[PDB]
Amino acid sequence: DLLMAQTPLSLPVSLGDQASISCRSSQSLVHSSGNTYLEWYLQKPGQSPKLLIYKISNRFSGVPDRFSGSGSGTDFTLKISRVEAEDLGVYYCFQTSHVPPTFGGGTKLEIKRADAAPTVSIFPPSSEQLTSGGASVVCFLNNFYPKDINVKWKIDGSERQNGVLNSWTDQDSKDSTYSMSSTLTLTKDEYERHNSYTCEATHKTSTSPIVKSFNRNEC
Amino acid sequence: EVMLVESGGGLVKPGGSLKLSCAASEFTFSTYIMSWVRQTPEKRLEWVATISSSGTYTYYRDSVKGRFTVSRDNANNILYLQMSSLRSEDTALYYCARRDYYDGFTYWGQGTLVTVSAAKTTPPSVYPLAPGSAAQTNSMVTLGCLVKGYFPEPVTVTWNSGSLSSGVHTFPAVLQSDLYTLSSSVTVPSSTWPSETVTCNVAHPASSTKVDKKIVPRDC
Ligand SMILES: O=C(O)CCCC(=O)OC[C@@H](NC(=O)C(Cl)Cl)[C@H](OP(=O)(O)Cc1ccc(NC(=O)C(F)(F)F)cc1)c1ccc([N+](=O)[O-])cc1
Repeated sequence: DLLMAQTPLSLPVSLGDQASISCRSSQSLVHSSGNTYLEWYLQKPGQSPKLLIYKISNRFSGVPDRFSGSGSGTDFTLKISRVEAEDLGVYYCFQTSHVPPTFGGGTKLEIKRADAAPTVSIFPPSSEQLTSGGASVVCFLNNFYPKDINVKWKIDGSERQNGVLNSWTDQDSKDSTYSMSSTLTLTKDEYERHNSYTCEATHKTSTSPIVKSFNRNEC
Repeated sequence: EVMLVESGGGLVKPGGSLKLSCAASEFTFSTYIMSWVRQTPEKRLEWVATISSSGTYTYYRDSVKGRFTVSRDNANNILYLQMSSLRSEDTALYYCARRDYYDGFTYWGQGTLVTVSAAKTTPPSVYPLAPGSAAQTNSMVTLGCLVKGYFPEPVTVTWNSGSLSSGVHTFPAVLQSDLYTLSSSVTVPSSTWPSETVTCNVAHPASSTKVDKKIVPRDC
């Protein structure tokens, strides 16, 4: 029934610039009291959510004065005025003017830093994993920006799309980069029928793929 | 500081019951409205339940009504959430929060994980990830640990018992076929490996396992 819609899903912003986040409810958040119980929470990577703003615009104790809240009726905005690295995470609006209390779906604040290309490392299956009858081929792509990246695997030249799972860390507050793992999971038997394994990373930082490769028979 | 510590989350079969608890300290617990809020595996936040300071009034999200009961022990400063007829939608991290009336969820615990599934608890297999022969870069070597085939979440990964912190990335687990897998990477100077040991320590509290995998050069 009552929806809390946030835009955008993701918001890149430079340190020092102002970020603005919107929360639009489907009905008026004016409670029967005449007050409006719209709150804003931030979730830092690996942390619990924490309160920023209550009653539209009031800051919780200890919240930096750079965070501010505004709006009325159905439209609310959280502004962060001179963004710092530690401000990254997911920001959620929340309403308790009308049962049932409801959160927004969240907006990621992303720190916009200089483009950085990934450092790519490839890893054959370990001897012990093979000893157990499985085979995962692992590629790490570390310390890159922006987040968007496509990883192609090739096995003896045949592009391979099935068996490949990609996982990303949250953005690192220390350097504003992302890292990702791309894992190709095969049966030992399939793995042992092929010799050349390659993970290829296409990122806007280069025209050419960053390719890391091994031959099953080398080392 | 005000503190809130959840207990009791873990793996429960569909249709089952579990009761979470939350120990409160450093504030007058019995003065305050208290709440449970959950975060789904996809990171959506859902309010679950609220209980008034005295316990007289209780409130629930529609999807949990009749199945969950929020309660509190004001003598011993504990908030509870009894859960029954558990379903897969109920899989989430459960936070207890202090609710300062209309001034917000001011304090939150770290959360306790609940997993509703028919699958069996399975400890991880931990596999080393060491570089090829010669292609070990040779000034900065990246190593890793593949943590494969465990259930339920979570696992804790450290390197050299936490001593090795810098240059570490531990990737979120992905669930497939009722088993989770994750990897962790660490980059270290050549002077430090393999001539000094690098070990990934992997803890899986659900199976009470704790495994320390040393990364050693490939036999080549
Ligand atoms: O309970 C009474 O006193 C009689 C009922 C009407 C009343 O005067 O109080 C309504 C008020 N309830 C209470 O204060 C009880 Cl906790 Cl004693 C109210 O209840 P209602 O307006 O009847 C329905 C309602 C239910 C849940 C919430 N919000 C939450 O539970 C929140 F998500 F915010 F935590 C808000 C309103 C309300 C206000 C604030 C909060 N809260 O969590 O901060 C909860 C409840």
